[PDB]
Amino acid sequence: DVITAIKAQNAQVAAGQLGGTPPVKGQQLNASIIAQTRLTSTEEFGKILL
Amino acid sequence: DRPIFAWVIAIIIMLAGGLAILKLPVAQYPTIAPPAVTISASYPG
Repeated sequence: DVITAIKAQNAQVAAGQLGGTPPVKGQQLNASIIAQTRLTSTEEFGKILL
Repeated sequence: DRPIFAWVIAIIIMLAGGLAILKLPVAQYPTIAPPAVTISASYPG
């Protein structure tokens, strides 16, 4: 349960982007999306919900 | 110094360079570039 909770919360996932790559003609902006980021410190690791 | 011997030495130097010109097609350069070994990975999204 400890291990399973780590890779579920301490993870670097990759989501697509706004305005993708095959876009809708008239799209003004193209920006990437950030979801979950890899944890940095000991306090952040002390806050994993089991 | 007689001629007939030398006029054959020229033929050796003629045919040796004439066979060395068969490096056709000869490239423009001479490799200058300090070797470039590239690693590439793609993580989509």
